[PDB]
Amino acid sequence: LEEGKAGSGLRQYYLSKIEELQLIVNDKSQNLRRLQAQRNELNAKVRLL
Amino acid sequence: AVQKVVVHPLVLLSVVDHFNRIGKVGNQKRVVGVLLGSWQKKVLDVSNSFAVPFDEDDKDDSVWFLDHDYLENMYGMFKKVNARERIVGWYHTGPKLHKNDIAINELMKRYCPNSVLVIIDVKPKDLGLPTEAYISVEEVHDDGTPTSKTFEHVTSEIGAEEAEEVGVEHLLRDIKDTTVGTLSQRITNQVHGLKGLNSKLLDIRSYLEKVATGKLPINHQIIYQLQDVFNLLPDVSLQEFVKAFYLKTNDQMVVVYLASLIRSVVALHNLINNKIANRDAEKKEG
Amino acid sequence: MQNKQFRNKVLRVLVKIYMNLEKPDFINVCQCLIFLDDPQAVSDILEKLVKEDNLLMAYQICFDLYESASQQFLSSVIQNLRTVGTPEPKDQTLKMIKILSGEMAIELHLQFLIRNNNTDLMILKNTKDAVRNSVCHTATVIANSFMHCGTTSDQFLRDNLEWLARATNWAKFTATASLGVIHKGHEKEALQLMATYLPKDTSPGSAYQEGGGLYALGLIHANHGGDIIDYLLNQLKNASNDIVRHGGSLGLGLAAMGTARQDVYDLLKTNLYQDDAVTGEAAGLALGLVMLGSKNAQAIEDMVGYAQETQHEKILRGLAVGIALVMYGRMEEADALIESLCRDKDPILRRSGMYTVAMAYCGSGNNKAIRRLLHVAVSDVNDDVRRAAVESLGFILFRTPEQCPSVVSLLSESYNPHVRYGAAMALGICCAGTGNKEAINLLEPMTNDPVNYVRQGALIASALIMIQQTEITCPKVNQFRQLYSKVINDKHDDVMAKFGAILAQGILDAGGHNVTISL
Amino acid sequence: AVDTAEQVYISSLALLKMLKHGRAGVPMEVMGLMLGEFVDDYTVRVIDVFAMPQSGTGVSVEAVDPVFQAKMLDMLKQTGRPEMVVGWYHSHPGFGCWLSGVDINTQQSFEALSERAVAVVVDPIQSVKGKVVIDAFRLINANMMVLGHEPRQTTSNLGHLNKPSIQALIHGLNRHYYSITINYRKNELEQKMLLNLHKKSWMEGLTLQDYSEHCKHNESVVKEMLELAKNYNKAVEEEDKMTPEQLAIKNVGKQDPKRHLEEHVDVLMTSNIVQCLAAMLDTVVFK
Amino acid sequence: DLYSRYKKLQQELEFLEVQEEYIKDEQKNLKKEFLHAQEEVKRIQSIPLVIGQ
Ligand SMILES: [Zn+2]
Repeated sequence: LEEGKAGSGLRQYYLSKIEELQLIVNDKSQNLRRLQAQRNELNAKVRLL
Repeated sequence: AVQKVVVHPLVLLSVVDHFNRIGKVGNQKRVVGVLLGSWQKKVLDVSNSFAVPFDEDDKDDSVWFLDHDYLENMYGMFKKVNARERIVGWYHTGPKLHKNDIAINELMKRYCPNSVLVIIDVKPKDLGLPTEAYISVEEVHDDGTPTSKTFEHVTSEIGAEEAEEVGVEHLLRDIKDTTVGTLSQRITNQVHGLKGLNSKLLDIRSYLEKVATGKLPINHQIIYQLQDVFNLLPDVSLQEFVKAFYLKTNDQMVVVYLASLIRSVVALHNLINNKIANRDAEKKEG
Repeated sequence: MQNKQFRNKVLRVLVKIYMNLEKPDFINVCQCLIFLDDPQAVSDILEKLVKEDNLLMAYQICFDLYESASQQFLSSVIQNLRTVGTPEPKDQTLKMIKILSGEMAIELHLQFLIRNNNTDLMILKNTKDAVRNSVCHTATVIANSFMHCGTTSDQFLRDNLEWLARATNWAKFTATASLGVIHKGHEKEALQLMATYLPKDTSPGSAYQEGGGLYALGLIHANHGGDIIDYLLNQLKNASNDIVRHGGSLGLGLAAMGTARQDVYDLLKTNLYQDDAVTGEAAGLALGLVMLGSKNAQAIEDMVGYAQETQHEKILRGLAVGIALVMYGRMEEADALIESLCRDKDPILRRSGMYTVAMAYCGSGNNKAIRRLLHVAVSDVNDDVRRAAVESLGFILFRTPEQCPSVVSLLSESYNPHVRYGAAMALGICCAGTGNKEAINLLEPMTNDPVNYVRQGALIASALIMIQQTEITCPKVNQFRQLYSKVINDKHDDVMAKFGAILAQGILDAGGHNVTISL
Repeated sequence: AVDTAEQVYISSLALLKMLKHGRAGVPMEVMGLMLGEFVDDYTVRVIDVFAMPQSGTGVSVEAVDPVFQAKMLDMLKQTGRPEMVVGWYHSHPGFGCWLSGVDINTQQSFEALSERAVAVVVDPIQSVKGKVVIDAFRLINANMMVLGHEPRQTTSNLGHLNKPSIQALIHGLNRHYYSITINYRKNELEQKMLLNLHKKSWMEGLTLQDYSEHCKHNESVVKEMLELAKNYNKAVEEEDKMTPEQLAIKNVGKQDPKRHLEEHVDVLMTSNIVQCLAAMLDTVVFK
Repeated sequence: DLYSRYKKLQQELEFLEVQEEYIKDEQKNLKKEFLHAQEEVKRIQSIPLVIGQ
């Protein structure tokens, strides 16, 4: 055996690094959507003007 | 006499009405409309216009149908409601200049003052300016040809004075204003090569065709000035302009220092708040 | 997120293993026959029921296969099973007859739903306290149709006649249609109840009673096997103005949903050939229903060719839903159709492309359409496709309730109120029937804004989540109290805000907490 | 006794004719007539709109000349304008867009033929050039005071009808005087002809003329704007030298409404014209 | 569950990856609307006006 713990184990660790890339895409979506909320709140503010 | 003219989009939208009230009959010929404007000042200013039933013949081109009573009644009532604008000329929607236009324009040359002619397109597929002011004046030719009506191109501009800008801007809600900066500049700098490419490429093909396959003198005299001005820039060696490239490139260096330095100033609040906000919110979160 | 190119083969090859075992299982044949929908995978299991000679085990698979997972495949399997057998003979006949009946579910639902009703005088008395003669008159009767659905309780509307027929307008049409929502599944008491109202002169002064009788009858006989469509053609043949055409087209098209009959197509076309917007709107709504899965060649080009040659807008929205509902299961087909019709100059048809692609890409099987859905939701300047955009996003992303508020949270408080309202519909449809609080915690900013649109859609979206929920699990006191203060605060609110307010309050009280909804 | 939900279709014809008529909208009372075709009950479309000569009496039933009206209408009938009149419009400068007793009396007299009788009042005098929001008016029946005022279905568009929310005229005179919603329509010929016509109205003749003007004015005129731009930049940096003291003392709260960032971003945007036009000079010099 | 987290997670990879061009569209369009409304509220301020105290 020694595949699910070693081969699929390093495949799962590579999946964890893929989860790190999805954490970079994740927090990029977070701060980009918060800045999007800032611009939306400012343009909505002059819309209230 | 007249250096430039001013044409409001109201008359061209009245040509949109010319294309609206057709009724799906199958004719869609060069419907002639009575152009109105202010001939008092040196510059021509079109405010509004109207139309007259105009029908030609299929085979014979010399057939043209106008109306004097309708012109005097529409012009009489329009002058009664607004006496600040009078008759100036006419315009046809046909893309090609026919021979009968000297007889059609000759009526408004006799009864009305010197009429300006405007050729437009039935389909708004032409990227160029649809309005071309063609003054109806007789010019003396050097080759000895008899004096005839000549249509000289007068420059034109499409502007609105007070309200039509607001109405167009509200009806569109898609076009953008001047908006100096990145987008409005780079769009012109991208599509300008096509804006000259379709014009020059669209013109020099039929031009080169009429060079060898041409007769019925097309005023070959102006071709000498054409190729002359084309040969007025004989691929300058750029030797003297090197220092000019040093000047414009030095201004480029000025923009480099302004961008780097000013952006470096902008990095202050970001590269400070990123620390003082995160570490204080973190140390005070729990 | 399969592409269906291999899933159907893997299933049709993995269904050969349980037939070789000692006993067949139902979960695998159900979970396969809900996706592959192949006739060659059911012809064996329909004929093995006679060989196994087991009556009790066939009733479950017959009940749920005849229940759901197919409409036209059921329309074919009913004659496939009709051919099998006589043209145990005495038992197989009653078996095959009693399995395709389908009315036993209506009988048991009418039974326990007829003996489980719970009504309170506070709700209806509050509606009578907040009723207005102009707008919310239809909201009171639609909430009464919600709470009295299935229970056939006309005794609430038998109190007085001066509260319903006091105004000659569409309010009586919505009242009779609401009556059609109250009672359902009646072959004699429906037509008899409609005829008993004025069997004196056979000439009603208000035609909304007749139009509501045809539309209500279509509501009653929805997907029934004892349809009176044959009589509805002779009743629709009568010459009448905008009530037999509209109500008869809606009721007849709803009753003929899925039949794909060319007769209703022909009479429907000659019903829409009068260029009218209302009977053409109902003609589109009926044509989309009857053309479920038909995919006629000349019909799409005839409708889209009929669209730009008219100036009315109700005909364009009626043919918009008409060409929208016809598109089902055409994932591999409608790519060039929707992609070609997406660049149309008409904003109504631009909405029709998204409404059309909504049901076509159900199941979250395409991550490409969202690109142009949100791209036209943000890029386009007209708010029609912007508020009508994300409904397709919820219709394709209805599978996961958690992933929706993460990407529509930005649309909760958008730039214009139209994307806020359409996004409120998106949160209403994506989280319906679930218990995800990711929209509930975001409902509090939605319910307070000077715009009445986001308040109306916020009350509707809040009404679609609180259904079938207990208070001890989640603290719903906030939205219960703020939802109850709208009918007492209607004096200082807008006229439509109270309409969507009490209309939202009729959602929770629908059926007396017994009936719910499921996607 | 029946009512529906009507909506007035407004094209660019009537709009631009009300804009030229608004330019001719002198304080003196003016008159106009709207035309169109009635296809069904709850829709109305306007196509033909003209103006009327002014009179000393102003807006009145006596000013409407039936031989002049019918004469011009007949001259429209002999042409390709087979549309009947659908209503009359005018201007109410200064005192608001509301209708006086004379206007409601000539409206009551002019509504005997057409049941709809669309009425529009344009007032560009005090309206800013930012918005051209116009509203259409209607006449209610005096016998409907017992029953509901407006039994109009499809109450969704009333949110769009709530944009004119003046607190004196709409509900200050809403009794016996209501309004109706307004929508627009634009085909592809108006979209491409008017869109390309406006883009060309902001573009050049050959589109290559005024480019080199600024490309070569960057060396003559813009240099002054670059030196002055650096004078404003330094004029803010002299305060930005004092900013790290306050930012080094308090760090709590913001008291200066000036951001000092977006203005310099705009200065950089005006400074990038040299970079964007340098490639233009490279193309003109190259070929 | 152990090995299914990869292919089940790929759906979240696509669902989060699809938001990139979306937030690009929002950040590129909402600033164009920001300068549209900015110039619209800027052009309201006209030179002809009355001077008070
Ligand atoms: Zn006055």
